[PDB]
Amino acid sequence: NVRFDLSSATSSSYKTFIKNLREALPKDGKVYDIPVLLSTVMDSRRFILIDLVNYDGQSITAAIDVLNVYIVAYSTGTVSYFFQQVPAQAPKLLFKGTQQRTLPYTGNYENLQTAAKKLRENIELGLPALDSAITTLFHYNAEAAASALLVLIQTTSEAARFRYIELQIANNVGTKFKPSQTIISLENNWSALSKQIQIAKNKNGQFETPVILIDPQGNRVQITNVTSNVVTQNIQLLLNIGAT
Ligand SMILES: *[C@@H]1O[C@H](CO)[C@@H](O[C@@H]2O[C@H](CO)[C@@H](O[C@@H]3O[C@H](CO[C@H]4O[C@H](CO)[C@@H](O)[C@H](O)[C@@H]4O)[C@@H](O)[C@H](O[C@H]4O[C@H](CO)[C@@H](O)[C@H](O)[C@@H]4O)[C@@H]3O[C@@H]3OC[C@@H](O)[C@H](O)[C@H]3O)[C@H](O)[C@H]2NC(C)=O)[C@H](O)[C@H]1NC(C)=O
Repeated sequence: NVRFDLSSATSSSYKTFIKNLREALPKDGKVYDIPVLLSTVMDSRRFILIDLVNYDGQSITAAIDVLNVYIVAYSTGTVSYFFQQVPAQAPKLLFKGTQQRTLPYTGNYENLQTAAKKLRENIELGLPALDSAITTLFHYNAEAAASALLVLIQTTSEAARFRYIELQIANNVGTKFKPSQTIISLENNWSALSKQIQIAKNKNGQFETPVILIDPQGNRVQITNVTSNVVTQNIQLLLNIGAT
């Protein structure tokens, strides 16, 4: 499995991990030089596994749906935990031999924030936060897990989707930070950006519908075509148009 360990964590090793995560996903080609995910795939190739290891050498394995980069489940090696409403074939295909449990929420941000009783902007990221999240999930506690899963998802799925997010985390190897509204805006608009970039291919680079983001200085900005920085040097994976 593609693996990230905290014992050797550096900015460079984290970037290498995210590159390897991206590379492990099958692609349906590129649009404006950005890889597009598959629309559908056979069950035997539907999931990839990633290992995350804390400072104390304790590992969890997260299962990711290759069609959308969603984490669907994780395992401690002996017990596994599945989100509500994951693809129906996931339990049969993943972590066979473990004791399989269901988490009391779906993996969407609305439901995770409700379960955590706090917002993404209230929850620290950075590699020390990843260490704590791994520990919380390895020693599963129902009250603490949603916040830990929010850390895990943003540090894997969202970093894979956006270079900007990857770099913010890579810049916090020994420190912690709470994500800005710039980060939150990218996460919220991944599907919308994916849709518009694929539409734009048949419209001379023009979006059908604008996407509103927050720039690093906190300004509202309107994205209307593929010449914008978010398209040319940020987004790294597109959700297939079939799923938008
Ligand atoms: C495809 O899309 C691009 C858009 O990415 C099309 O071009 C770009 O359009 C944007 C939006 O209109 C434009 O940005 C704005 O520029 C205004 C002018 O800025 C110049 O002049 C002022 C003085 O008048 C100077 O202060 C500047 O330094 C600069 O020389 C600017 O006033 C706008 O800012 C206002 O809004 C922001 C909030 O978003 C506030 O913060 C400001 O106080 C103002 O109220 C705006 O500037 C952008 O602001 C957000 C920042 O994140 C950006 O970095 C900053 O640019 C771009 O100038 C324009 N880009 C180019 C290269 O032309 C493009 O035509 C289209 N391409 C196609 C169709 O092929």
